[PDB]
Amino acid sequence: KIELTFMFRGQPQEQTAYKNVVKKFEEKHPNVKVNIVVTSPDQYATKLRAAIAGRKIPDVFYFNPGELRAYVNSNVLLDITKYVENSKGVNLQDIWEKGVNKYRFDGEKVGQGNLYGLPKDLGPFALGYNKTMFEKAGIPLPDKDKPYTWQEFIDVCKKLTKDTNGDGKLDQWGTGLNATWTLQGFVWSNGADWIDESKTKVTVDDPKFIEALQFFADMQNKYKVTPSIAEAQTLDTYQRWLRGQLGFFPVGPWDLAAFDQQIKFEYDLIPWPAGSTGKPATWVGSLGIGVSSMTKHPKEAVELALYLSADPEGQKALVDQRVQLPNSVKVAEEWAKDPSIKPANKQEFLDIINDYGHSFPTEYTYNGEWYDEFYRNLQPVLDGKMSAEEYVKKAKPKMQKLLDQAIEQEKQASK
Ligand SMILES: OC[C@@H]1O[C@@H](OC[C@@H]2O[C@@H](OC[C@@H]3O[C@@H](OC[C@@H]4O[C@@H](O)[C@H](O)[C@H]4O)[C@H](O)[C@H]3O)[C@H](O)[C@H]2O)[C@H](O)[C@H]1O
Ligand SMILES: [Ca+2]
Repeated sequence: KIELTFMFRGQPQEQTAYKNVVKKFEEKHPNVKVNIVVTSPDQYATKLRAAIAGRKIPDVFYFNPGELRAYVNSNVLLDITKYVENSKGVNLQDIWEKGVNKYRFDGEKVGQGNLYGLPKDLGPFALGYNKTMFEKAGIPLPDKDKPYTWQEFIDVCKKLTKDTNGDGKLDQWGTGLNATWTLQGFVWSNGADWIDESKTKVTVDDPKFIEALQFFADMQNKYKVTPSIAEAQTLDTYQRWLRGQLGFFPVGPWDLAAFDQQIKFEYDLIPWPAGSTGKPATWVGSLGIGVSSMTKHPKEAVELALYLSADPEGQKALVDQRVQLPNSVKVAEEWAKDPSIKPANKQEFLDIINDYGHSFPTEYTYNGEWYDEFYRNLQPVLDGKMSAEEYVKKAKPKMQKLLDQAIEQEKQASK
């Protein structure tokens, strides 16, 4: 009798997993029908923005924690606090506190007060290595606790870069990192950030930031421990990792199902190499599951959001289908200890959540345009056509203008 629209995003294996779990929800609530709108991750923001602009908002949807305040200000997200309190069987205190608090807002600050969404997951972005390749090369395995230095990391990456079939041409590389998702840990571990502590000033022109960015670009262009520009164009580094051509590549929990299907070599997780702080760093991701402020069926919509985020049966299905780690802290701790489930050091995911994972800088700002500007024109640096020092000096005032505007627009939208 009652229809809900659920909008979300995912890689192919995520789409399959959530479609399955939505069917499980529909089996449990035979009166509720769920209509699915799903996109690829890169197409999502545009589609959701269009839907909000038209005020034709899906009943339940994924959203970016960095938009929480903006969404509250424009009355996009329903206050779901009472629906959550009033539903027996769920105790949000069993869920990662860092996850739940990203979607609390008390009228002035994020992290406390009323619930405007539920955490899809936490998404620690670990470093993986190809154990098969190491062992075939006779290189000592990485330590599971002690981070490589940047020099040590390049040194092993060079040893792994070789012509393995003796035809004259390199066919195996140390790594092939995507700056969009892996530059953060190098910047952070080098004691830098995109913005200052107050989150109001752009700081990409910090010598430590420049050093990190230049080191990143140098992996491809100077140290030559990656496929060439043209080789990455031919087949991207994610695909080359799947095919066993790369010694190191990141791993998120959402990758696990895809890796189960496609990766034939043995791989495991380690800390990221550490810069000047000697402490590894990476990001912990998250998406919120929100309910439309204008939903005609708030009780059921929240029941869907709860089934995906906190319900032990919905959660067990998602974890079983290998697209995320348990939202329940206890289930997660037990999961990590089970040696029948690989990677062997999946504990690293929890260490990231608990110890050395950070949030994306845009989670602290009212919108992310200032940060999108940094990446928009980054490619000449990565391709060795422009120095990191020259780019950040050019980008900084453009980023700063956009960040100032976000700060002002917050002031005007919250009145
Ligand atoms: O190209 C290969 C692909 O890229 C790498 O993954 C990067 C992206 O992760 C996938 O999405 C996973 C979701 O994102 C996580 O949150 C990250 C950010 O944190 C918040 O600030 C933002 O809202 C959110 O964007 C979340 O925990 C997780 O569900 C996406 O498909 C990839 O583009 C990997 O190397 C490989 O999968
Ligand atoms: Ca060869």
